[PDB]
Amino acid sequence: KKYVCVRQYDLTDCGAACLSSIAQYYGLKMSLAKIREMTGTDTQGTNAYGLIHAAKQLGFSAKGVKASKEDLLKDFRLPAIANVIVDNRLAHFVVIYSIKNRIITVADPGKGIVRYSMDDFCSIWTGGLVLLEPGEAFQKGDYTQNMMVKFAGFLKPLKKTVLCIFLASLLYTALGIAGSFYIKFLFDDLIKFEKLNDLHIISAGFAVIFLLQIFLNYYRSILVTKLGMSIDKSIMMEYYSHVLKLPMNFFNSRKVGEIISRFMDASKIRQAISGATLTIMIDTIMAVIGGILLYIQNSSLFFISFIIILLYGIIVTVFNKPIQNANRQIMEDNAKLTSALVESVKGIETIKSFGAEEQTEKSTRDKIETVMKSSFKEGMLYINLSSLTGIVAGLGGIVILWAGAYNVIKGNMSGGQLLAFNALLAYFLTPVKNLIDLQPLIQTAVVASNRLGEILELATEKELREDSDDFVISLKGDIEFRNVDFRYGLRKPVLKNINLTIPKGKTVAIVGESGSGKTTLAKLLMNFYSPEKGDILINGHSIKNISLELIRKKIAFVSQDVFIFSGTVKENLCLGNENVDMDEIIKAAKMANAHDFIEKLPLKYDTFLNESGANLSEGQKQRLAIARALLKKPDILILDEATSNLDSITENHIKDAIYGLEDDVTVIIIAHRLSTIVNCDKIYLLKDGEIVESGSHTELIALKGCYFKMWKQTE
Amino acid sequence: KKYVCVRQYDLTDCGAACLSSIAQYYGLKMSLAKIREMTGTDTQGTNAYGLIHAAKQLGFSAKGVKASKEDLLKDFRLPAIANVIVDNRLAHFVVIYSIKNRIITVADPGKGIVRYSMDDFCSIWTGGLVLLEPGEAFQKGDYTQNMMVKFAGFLKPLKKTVLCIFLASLLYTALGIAGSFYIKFLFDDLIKFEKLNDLHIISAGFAVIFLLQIFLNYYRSILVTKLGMSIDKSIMMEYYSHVLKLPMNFFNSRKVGEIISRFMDASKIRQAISGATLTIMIDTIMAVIGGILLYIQNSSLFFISFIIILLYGIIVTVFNKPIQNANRQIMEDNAKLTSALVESVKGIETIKSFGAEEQTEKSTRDKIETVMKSSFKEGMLYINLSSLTGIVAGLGGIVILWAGAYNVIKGNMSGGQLLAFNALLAYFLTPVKNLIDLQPLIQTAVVASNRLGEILELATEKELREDSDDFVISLKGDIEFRNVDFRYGLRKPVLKNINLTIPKGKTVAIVGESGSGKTTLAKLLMNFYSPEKGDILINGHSIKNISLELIRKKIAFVSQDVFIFSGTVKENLCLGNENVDMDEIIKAAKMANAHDFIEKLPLKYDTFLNESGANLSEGQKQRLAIARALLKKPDILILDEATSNLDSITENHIKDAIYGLEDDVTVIIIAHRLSTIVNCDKIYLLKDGEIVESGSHTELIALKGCYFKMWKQTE
Amino acid sequence: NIGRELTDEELMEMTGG
Amino acid sequence: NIGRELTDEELMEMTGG
Ligand SMILES: CCCCCCCC/C=C/CCCCCCCC(=O)O[C@@H](COC(=O)CCCCCCCCCCCCCCC)COP(=O)([O-])OCC[N+](C)(C)C
Ligand SMILES: CCCCCCCCCCCCCCCC(=O)OCCCOP(=O)(O)OCC[N+](C)(C)C
Ligand SMILES: Nc1ncnc2c1ncn2[C@@H]1O[C@H](COP(=O)(O)OP(=O)(O)O)[C@@H](O)[C@H]1O
Ligand SMILES: Nc1ncnc2c1ncn2[C@@H]1O[C@H](COP(=O)(O)OP(=O)(O)O)[C@@H](O)[C@H]1O
Ligand SMILES: [Mg+2]
Ligand SMILES: [Mg+2]
Repeated sequence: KKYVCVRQYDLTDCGAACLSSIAQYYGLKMSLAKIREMTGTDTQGTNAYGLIHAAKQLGFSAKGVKASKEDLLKDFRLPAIANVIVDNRLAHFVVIYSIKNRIITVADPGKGIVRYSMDDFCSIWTGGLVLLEPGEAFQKGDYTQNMMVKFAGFLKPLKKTVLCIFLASLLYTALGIAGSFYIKFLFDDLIKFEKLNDLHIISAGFAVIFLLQIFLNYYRSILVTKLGMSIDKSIMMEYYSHVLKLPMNFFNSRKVGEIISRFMDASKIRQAISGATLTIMIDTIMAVIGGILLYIQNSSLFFISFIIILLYGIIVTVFNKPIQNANRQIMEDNAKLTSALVESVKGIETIKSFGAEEQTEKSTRDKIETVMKSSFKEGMLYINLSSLTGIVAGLGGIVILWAGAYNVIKGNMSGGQLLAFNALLAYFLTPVKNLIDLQPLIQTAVVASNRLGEILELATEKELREDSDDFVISLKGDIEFRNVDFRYGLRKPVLKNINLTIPKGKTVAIVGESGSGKTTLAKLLMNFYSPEKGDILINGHSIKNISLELIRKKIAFVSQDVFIFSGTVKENLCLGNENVDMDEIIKAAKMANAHDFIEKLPLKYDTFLNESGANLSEGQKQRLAIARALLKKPDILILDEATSNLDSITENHIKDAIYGLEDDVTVIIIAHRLSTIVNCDKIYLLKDGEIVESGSHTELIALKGCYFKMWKQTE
Repeated sequence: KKYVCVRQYDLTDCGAACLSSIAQYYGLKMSLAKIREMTGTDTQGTNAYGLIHAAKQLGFSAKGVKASKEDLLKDFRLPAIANVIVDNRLAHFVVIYSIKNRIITVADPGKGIVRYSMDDFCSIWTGGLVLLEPGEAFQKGDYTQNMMVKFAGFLKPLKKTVLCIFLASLLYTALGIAGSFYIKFLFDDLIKFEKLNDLHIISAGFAVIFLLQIFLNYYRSILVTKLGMSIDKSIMMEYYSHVLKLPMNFFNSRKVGEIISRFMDASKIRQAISGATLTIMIDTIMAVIGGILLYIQNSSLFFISFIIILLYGIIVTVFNKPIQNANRQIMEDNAKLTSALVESVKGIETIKSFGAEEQTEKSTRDKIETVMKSSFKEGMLYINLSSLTGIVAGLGGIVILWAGAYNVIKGNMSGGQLLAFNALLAYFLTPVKNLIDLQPLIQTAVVASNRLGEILELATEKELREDSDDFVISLKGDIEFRNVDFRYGLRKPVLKNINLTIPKGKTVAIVGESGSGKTTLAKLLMNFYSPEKGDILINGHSIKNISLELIRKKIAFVSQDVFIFSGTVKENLCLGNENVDMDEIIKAAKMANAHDFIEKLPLKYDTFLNESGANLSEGQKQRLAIARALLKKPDILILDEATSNLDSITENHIKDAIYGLEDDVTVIIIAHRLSTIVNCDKIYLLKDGEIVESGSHTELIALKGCYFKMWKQTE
Repeated sequence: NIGRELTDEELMEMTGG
Repeated sequence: NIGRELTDEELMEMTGG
């Protein structure tokens, strides 16, 4: 078959792109976002294990192997995925499509289909190799939707506005074509016969025609601008409204820039949903009319103009791909340069301390040299294209004048007819030029449409939920963790056999080393992600059977990396609750040591916090998040190291406030320092993805084990 | 005098811009960066105390008062700085220039000289007011440099390239002017008299002329591209090399974006250093020759064309300012929208937990609507400008054809002469059009030149150093802190009266609460910043009397927030050390628990760390920083909370490696947890910018005080 | 004159970011 | 059938970021 090279949409889906390329080669085409989900792609890329798992899930019979140079000489199944080390810095995945004699053909998702010498490839190729092969169940499919047709459905509500633009454009074209004959009327009839009154009348008429043309252009431009803005708003709002409902495995498997950069894809789609269709509809008819009139004037000059436009189209089509390749290379070089500059400015402390101001300048100079070289290559491409186009256009114009003069001499036409032909050349050549120039626009728009609309196919969190029992209205009760496994994407498991029981209304504590997996437990309790095996039970009933809206309402979370949104203090403290009085916000502020703190701030509970509360320190944001947590009025309250960044008095006040919490409210505290929590009802110590000891402080100390050793070596 | 409004270069220098505006109004002009550094402007803006201090430094007599609504009616010193709350969200400084009849005129550095109804102003005006007045010593000055000449001095090495472009442009213009008579030769001579061989010969000659013109354009374009790239490289390298030498008060008083955004100012400067001067030199002569030739053809038609270009210039000049105002508003709205999107994506967990996916969507929709409104305003401005320009151009062309036909009828000229005039209209109108269109580019270039070149005037780290004594080559000795005060700019002081002595080579411990100021002393020992009062002495000799080089190699630092550069492990571990063998790196990797960690990494100490070592966790990077500091081979080594993120085994290994350190080297350990460091030779407990008691743990526990209370409460 | 003079602490509290 | 059949640890160590 053809060598399918699925270009990567992002910087980290090279493995997903390679797997998609293999699947499309073998006849299966699906969304790249879906495959990126199956491969377990994270913000740090994809490993071979994820590729193997996704291929087996897709019906392939995959395996991994390490190979040497002699293995390439041996024969095996050609379409395999291989590791490369670009610039001996960055690992990457490519697809080896064929191994010809001492040359290698690889689809690299970042570049395209390229050829490498065997020695150079073996130099840049790591021994890792993934072999893919269709299995028993590999039903070929086309599980994708034409995203251009889907996004063209936003023109249906605005059909009246598109109709007015089309009529205005037709009238504009007709008026311009009619007005292009002024030069013919001047020389053939007025100047030759010395008609003055007719000259004045005809000139006034053509001026009126031009004024009408200008008014039509003004109206059409207004309508086109409105149409484009409406389509842009619709696309961006749909994308954002869908993104806000996606599960948490979507957000932590993607960088912030990756999610945000889809907003420019909306403009890129709109540029073809509105611009391209309108351009096609108007310019096809305009070019047909212009060509018919040009042939009416003279056949030979029309053929010359057709040859001119054919040459222009040939040149532009030939120069299409190199220009876009150069632009992509420039973009990558600029990204590298700006990353280096940001790293150097951010880490100026270390540079100054180690006297590295000289080698840093050299590295930045080298990167700027690379950027300048890429810019010069692209500029040379543009200069060559412009020179060829100018040669074609100018020589064609001179040839048209020459042939027209010959025809006038021979009596085949008149001078005024030749001048009118020169005038109508605009209305014939500009439409065809625009139709040719739509080619780069459509490809970019299609890429952007795929990028933006592959996300809109992803199932939201509320759609993936099971049947929800409506009789469950309270989360107050025991919290049981059965045999529960977990892993972030397709990495090494974080939790292995987390089995525990939380009595209702009892303060409970979880302690452990950094990166042990306590925050993972806390997020599992809140339907953020789901356990691989087992279930989480609250008052007998399973979590999955509890309504998602309810459980997120009756569970409060105080993470370590608290986020303060740009808004007033009253708005930050009441994030989802839109019907709250003022006294209970005051009360919740008192128990979190924030009431006096915020009162000392200017104004009242109305101060907008600039740049995500940058003026507040870490402790102030900790207090605000805790206050919001109580304000939520939960049945379960999880405090993940909320007292680590606070001072002694504030920590003591928070501890005595949460300990003496009214109602049978379950409290869970995740701590790294053991001395911070000693009077807790029960303490859970998990070391290697499993609780190894459970009991009170008097019980855990008495029983020799990991807890006793940790207490002795930390206190 | 004229009301001076100095537009702010950054987003936080509004107070500095207001002070500069007052100074310029009163006759003193200087760089905005200098005033920004005397005002103590930071990443959070400027306070009134900074403005008062800087004004008194400049020679003013400043005073900060709070006034009521009635005090505006009472006559005071009109040029005063006032606080406003823009959008009721953000604080801002503006300049009140006169008290008029219920109308207030204010220079806002972000907008311009605007007028407000007294009701609107008093609604947004906060009680804050700053009064400025020259003192006894306010000698007016102009301590600023013309930054356009400074960056135009980069054209001196490339005088040959500029000269070749001028000659190529002259020949291109001459060939085009000569070729614009083909249509005159056709109609007047060849077509009229039916000359065929002469037709072919003349047409071939004009085709050859056009080909020569194309070749000249190709060569000139290559030269212009090369010149622009060279100037870009020169300016960017100059700026970056100077920035890397500036002191630390520059780096932490600015955001990374503020420092990096000056790199586009280099391109903005180049667009006028190369583009504008070459355009002026070529187009002035080309327009002069074209106008002379047009007047040769016919006076009346030349006058009509002059009127056309005059009207076009008038329209463009009129529409200049509103377009740039709309563009600035669009940029502000887009910045707000993208900041909101980034904040919403980053803090998705909180939004999902609190069920705020509905109001977040509404807020983003409102911001998108605001952006769409700004875009429509700018599009309407551009549409009106294009309509007016098209009216002028088309009616001018029609009027020129009309008057030319009238003149041909009257016998003042021929049809070929009229067509030649229409052809030369390009070579007359395009130069003047380009000269008029240079206006937006030159203003932007001037602003960018000021922004970039005001930093190149700042004194570097070395230039501010006192003369170095060459007799000191060893930093080994006692470290004495005299009565040392410190403050980050013009904020509340951090250190007050810390007098202490560190013996020669003895391990020393500093403990305290967060925000106490320990890292401040750690940086003051390294000549990052300087004490406000007192001195820091090493072996009797003052630090300021020792070469800045010897401080940075003989003192090693391990900050709490370690920074990793994108490079190999060997490169990271040896930042400034250009000559180190492998065995020293190996040994340094031993005591920092790095050999075991990096051995399990792929390959060896050659792995490139992607995105500032994002692969490695916090502890691994901290161990890498420990290894680098040990490899530095220092006489003084500072560990600012380095072991906080480490585990028990790693902490123990670090402790027994540091305690058993060879050579007479001093070790300083800055910690928050007292139990981490108890066996130190001496411990210093500083709470409020000063030490309250110093001694060993056996001595601090016995003496009741702050340390005993902290030990009892934490343990 | 013309207003109530702020002290140093009130001056630094008058943030103008 | 071309090389050593890597194990799970080496598979996850086969980073392709
Ligand atoms: C509103 C803007 C400014 C207007 C203020 C002032 C305007 C007034 C003028 C302005 C410029 C003057 C140039 C020509 C006039 C010279 C003197 C003259 O009248 O005699 C010439 C008239 O020849 C003509 O017929 C030209 C007609 C005048 C131009 C028409 C409008 C002006 C420009 C519009 C631009 C539109 C672009 C913008 C569209 C929106 C010579 O004619 P002749 O044939 O040699 O004489 C007989 C010869 N014989 C003896 C052999 C028989
Ligand atoms: C990168 C490449 C750049 C090349 C740029 C060239 C521009 C291309 C356009 C020229 C192609 C036209 C060449 C043909 C010339 C020609 O052929 O000129 C037509 C006029 C001849 O007259 P004719 O058509 O026969 O009319 C009838 C006459 N009669 C004998 C019946 C009386
Ligand atoms: N967003 C994430 N993506 C991938 N892996 C993660 C993510 N967050 C945590 N992990 C991994 O899960 C493990 C559990 O860490 P965590 O529970 O966050 O530590 P702590 O319990 O101290 O908060 C860590 O070893 C970490 O490598
Ligand atoms: N980069 C900075 N710019 C302005 N002020 C700072 C900066 N860093 C610290 N400060 C101020 O100086 C004080 C000293 O804090 P610091 O010494 O960093 O805390 P710690 O002693 O816990 O390391 C803090 O109260 C803080 O407000
Ligand atoms: Mg945690
Ligand atoms: Mg610190």
